[PDB]
Amino acid sequence: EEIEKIVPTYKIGAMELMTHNICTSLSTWAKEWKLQYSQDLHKRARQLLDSLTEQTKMLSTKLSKPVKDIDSLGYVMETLEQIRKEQAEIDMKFNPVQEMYSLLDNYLPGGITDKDEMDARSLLRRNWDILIQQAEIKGKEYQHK
Amino acid sequence: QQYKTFMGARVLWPPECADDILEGAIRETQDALKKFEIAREGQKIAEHLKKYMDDHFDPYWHVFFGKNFGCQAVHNKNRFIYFYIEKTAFLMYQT
Amino acid sequence: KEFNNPINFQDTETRYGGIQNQVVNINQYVQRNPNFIDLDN
Amino acid sequence: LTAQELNEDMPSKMLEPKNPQAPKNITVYDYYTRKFKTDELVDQMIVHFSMDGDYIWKESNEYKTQEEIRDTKKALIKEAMRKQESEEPGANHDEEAIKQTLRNKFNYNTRECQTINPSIRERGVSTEPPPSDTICGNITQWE
Amino acid sequence: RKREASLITLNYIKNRFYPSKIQKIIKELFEDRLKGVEYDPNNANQLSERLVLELREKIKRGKVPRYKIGVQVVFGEIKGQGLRIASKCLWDVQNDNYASYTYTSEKVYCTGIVFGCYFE
Amino acid sequence: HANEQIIDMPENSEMKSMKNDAFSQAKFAVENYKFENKISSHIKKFFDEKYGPNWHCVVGKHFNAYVSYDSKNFIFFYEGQLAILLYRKG
Amino acid sequence: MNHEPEVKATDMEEDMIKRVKEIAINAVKEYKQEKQIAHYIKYEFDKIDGYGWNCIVGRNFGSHIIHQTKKYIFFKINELCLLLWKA
Amino acid sequence: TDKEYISEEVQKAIDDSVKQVFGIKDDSSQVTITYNKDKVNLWTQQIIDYTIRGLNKLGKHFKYCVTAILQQTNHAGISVQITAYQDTNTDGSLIQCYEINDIYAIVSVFAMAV
Amino acid sequence: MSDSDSDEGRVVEEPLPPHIIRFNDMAQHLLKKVIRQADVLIKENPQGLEKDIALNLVKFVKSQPEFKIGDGEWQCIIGKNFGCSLTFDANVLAFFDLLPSRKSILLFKSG
Amino acid sequence: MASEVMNLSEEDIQFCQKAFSDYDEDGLGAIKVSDLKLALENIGCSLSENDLFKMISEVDEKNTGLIKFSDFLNIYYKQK
Repeated sequence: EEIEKIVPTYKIGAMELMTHNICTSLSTWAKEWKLQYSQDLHKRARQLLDSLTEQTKMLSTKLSKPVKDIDSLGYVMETLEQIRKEQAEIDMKFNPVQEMYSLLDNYLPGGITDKDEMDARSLLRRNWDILIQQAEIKGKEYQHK
Repeated sequence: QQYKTFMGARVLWPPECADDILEGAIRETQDALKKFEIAREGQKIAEHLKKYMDDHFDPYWHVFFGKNFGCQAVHNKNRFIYFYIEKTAFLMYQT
Repeated sequence: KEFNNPINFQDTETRYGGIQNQVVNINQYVQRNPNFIDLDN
Repeated sequence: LTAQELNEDMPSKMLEPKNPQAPKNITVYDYYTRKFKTDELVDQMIVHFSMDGDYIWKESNEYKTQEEIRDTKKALIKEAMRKQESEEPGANHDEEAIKQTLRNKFNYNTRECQTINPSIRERGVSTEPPPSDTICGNITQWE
Repeated sequence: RKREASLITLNYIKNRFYPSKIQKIIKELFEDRLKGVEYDPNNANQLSERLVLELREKIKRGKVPRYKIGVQVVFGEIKGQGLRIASKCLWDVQNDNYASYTYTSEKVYCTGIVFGCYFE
Repeated sequence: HANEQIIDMPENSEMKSMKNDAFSQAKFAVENYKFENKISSHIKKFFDEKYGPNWHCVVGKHFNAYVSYDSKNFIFFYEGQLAILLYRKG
Repeated sequence: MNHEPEVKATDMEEDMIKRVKEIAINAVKEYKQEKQIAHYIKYEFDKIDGYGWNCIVGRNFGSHIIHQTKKYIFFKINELCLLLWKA
Repeated sequence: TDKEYISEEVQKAIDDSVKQVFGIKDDSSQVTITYNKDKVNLWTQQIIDYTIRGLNKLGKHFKYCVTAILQQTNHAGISVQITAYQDTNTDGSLIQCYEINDIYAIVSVFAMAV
Repeated sequence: MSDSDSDEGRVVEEPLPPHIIRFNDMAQHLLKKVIRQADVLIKENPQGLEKDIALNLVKFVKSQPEFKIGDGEWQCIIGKNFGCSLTFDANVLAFFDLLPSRKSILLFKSG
Repeated sequence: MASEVMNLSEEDIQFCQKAFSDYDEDGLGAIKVSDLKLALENIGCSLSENDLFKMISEVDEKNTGLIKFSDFLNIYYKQK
């Protein structure tokens, strides 16, 4: 905004000063400095999404085990216990991850990441809902089991 | 709307705040003004009063004092105190 | 004229209050296996 | 609800049943309403001490519900103890052990849930109106 | 402040803070008199009345001579039994105030209610 | 002319409208109501429906106040001559 | 206007989850008090789901409580969090 | 007499409140009331309304203060002591103990000169 | 046997953190033990998620021997502001708020 | 009641000069007009707004009493 409102010229009693040449260089320099923060923020934001997708990916693999044997019966219960804690915790951590993605996109001119990142976020939300439904079905099946 | 004077300070005659707490708050505000004037560095005196309320009363107290202002707020039962000292009105509601 | 309070007002009278005794058990079972209490913070 | 007449024609005043100390109005936000709700009318009743206790009299309606809860828990415990005793040969498992044994990782799942809370912050803001100056103007026909 | 002077004429009031000043005084007095929390015997019931008599004198000492003080002290044994006590008193609104302090020990609960009415 | 204001609201987190709504609501409410007490009630009511309860806003031409507010829920701006302060606590 | 609540995480049947949401909408409008809303949900659920039930409504809170499998549902309404579990 | 506190008048006012809430009095009465957490809160407020209204109907120019305590079906030791600071000629304080089947309650009335 | 004063104290030895009890339907010995653990746990992780603090507290009460009243599994919910009504085992519910922390702590067993 | 305080004399004296100048009346009191009399006689400031500014900033003001003297005591410190 300062660069936006900086006077385009100054004057004294007998001299004029052009202020536009410095301003053009400063605007490019300011954008590059802001770009570095957005790129650094993008790395931090992207890691949370990868960890969240892998966490959700990990829970799906635990649910996938057949658990035919008695030893396997406990493992499904352990994942269900993990799902409860993770389910409550993920909603709390979901808000910050969503805010970071929105803030980073607004401050970064370049595409994030674009369609691949949007698709990944949508897929993660759908996967979490599917996992909760799968866990309830698994529990009824397991009571008969 | 009926203002009343107590302990040298003009405040609502029916006191929203508790009688014990209200008297203490009025005395503390008068002592603070005696030391720091409202006209110069007025922001500092308001901050000092807010910290003082947390030490002797339930936390998250909200303090707003101005010569002329209008406000409506939601406060806990017996946690709202409004009084006028000279030409300045001080309103504090505990949340 | 208007109200005044010069007349002495120094007398205090105290009356005792009590409940007649009965067997403590009174055909009742102390507590319950599960107790329900509502607490507001 | 009576009015007492003050002597020598003083401004009239009356006493009221309502307790003055109790808050003038109580307001509770309603999610369904979606806006703050204020109720001028209040209970206006003061209790020095309030005590709630788990004391029940014989053949009470509440007592019958308590008996059903004990019987249902006992029936599950009895079935669990009998089934384990029936399944095993000469099972010596204690009733307390069977109750502990009845609980299972699949049988009981514990999940910890918390609500995100914004960190409380303290900020001081001071507003002071634009400076005003005194101006004196004299106008004459010649000027 | 002619109206303020006029307000003194209809009722002097002498509205000294009574909401917590009496409550702070009664709370301090109750802890010392209560002594051991465990004692709750039949002989102690007679002793409970003695505590109430001492409490009324202290209220007069704490800037309450002009006001008339009514104080009720209830001593009971709590074994999980539930009892709620509510007191309602008709007084000139904002001309009178009352202080109530409740102290509960592991096996003994003591509640003191003090009522002050302006008189002249 | 609102030369200096304090802005503490989330950006690009889908809560961007809260800052926009506060500026728009203050201009519309202040002109029609034309009362300091009324402006605080109207601004608080509109914000309460959209973003939930526990919102306190005080409007005064000249005033000094210190308060504790939830992070990213406090915005201070000047609507014309009048100054309006709105924040969420609890 | 109050929109249908969104559940962050739950362990309930398709028929059962609809009943909890239906009960939740009626309870919020009926009682202004937060404690009253929690009290209404537990009593209504007692007839449908039996003697053991628990209901907690907190604007901001975090806790883990053991619950019977398929009897735990947590749903958050706009600006409010309600948690109910069985045994 | 006409404007003088009477112990007998105060007792009848408390009796009317107890009868009004649940008393059909001795014979030709079929009332069985059991103390409940929800019911006890309603009873204290309702009993206070009747005692104040009952006292007020025949009431003189006297400041009236009423305190109501409900015992949880006895089974504990509770003693209530009442101390009143008032001119003896001007006012008198009466405490009444009531036995009402399952729930036992105590009503205290304070008289202040006006 | 102790610094400054010999043989310490029966009262001097045990110090309790400041707290407010909304309701205390539990044995005094059990409540005192829970309050000391809760104060230490909050001190260990100040300005931390309530759920994380609750999980550690639930483990500590369950782990200690002779602190089990039986019936329902021990479960504690901690929230700065919350309203609830839960059926609980008789004399198994403790409710308290730490004055410095200013966060209400609820511990009870439901069957 | 002083307590070991040197302080400047040049200014401390000036105040007394202008003070007794208008206060020569020996009324024992000071008004809001007298304070300006001095600056009005010599022409220190352009308008009363100046003196009123600093003075007003001090704390408050009224009609007339004696504390008005502060105007001079502080006036010397606004010369800069």
